[PDB]
Amino acid sequence: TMENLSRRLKVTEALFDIMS
Amino acid sequence: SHKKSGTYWATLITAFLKTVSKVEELDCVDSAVLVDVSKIITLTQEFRRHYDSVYRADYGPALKNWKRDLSKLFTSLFVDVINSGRIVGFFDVGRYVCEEVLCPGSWTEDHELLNDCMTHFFIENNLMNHFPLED
Repeated sequence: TMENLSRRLKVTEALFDIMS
Repeated sequence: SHKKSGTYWATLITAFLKTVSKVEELDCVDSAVLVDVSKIITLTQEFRRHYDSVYRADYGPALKNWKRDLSKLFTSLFVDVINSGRIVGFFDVGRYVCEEVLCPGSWTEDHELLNDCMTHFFIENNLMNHFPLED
């Protein structure tokens, strides 16, 4: 559950930071 | 814009948590701090819109146990890399806890614990290093 949250937050970081 | 001090960031984190917890009048905050606070809440809202557009569940089944696990979440979140997007995620996790886990509109003792943990992690990990601020 928590490790899963972590994974999802990193996916979100990659989209937010798509290219910067 | 440039790097700010741990001292400044400790202030900014607490004003960030009190603001999203609704235990500090906008009036009552130092202006410049209120600027930085709003900047971080706006980044977190943007980061949450991307999360929400991809995933249906909210953070609330992992973070109900933030108590013992928060520092574990924080450490995985920076294992592979430190950048400002990981930092914004860190703050959105803290915003989630305030806004849906912790008791609302109040500066409870658990808020203070959330504060410490986030403040102890931001500083011990030198997060100030990857996130400059205005002026």
